[PDB]
Amino acid sequence: EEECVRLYIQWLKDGGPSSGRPPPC
Repeated sequence: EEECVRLYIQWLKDGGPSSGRPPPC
């Protein structure tokens, strides 16, 4: 159950490890 990933992939959608933030999940 990818709960964190959902909040994560959002980070990913932003740019992930190149978005400004570090990952949530």
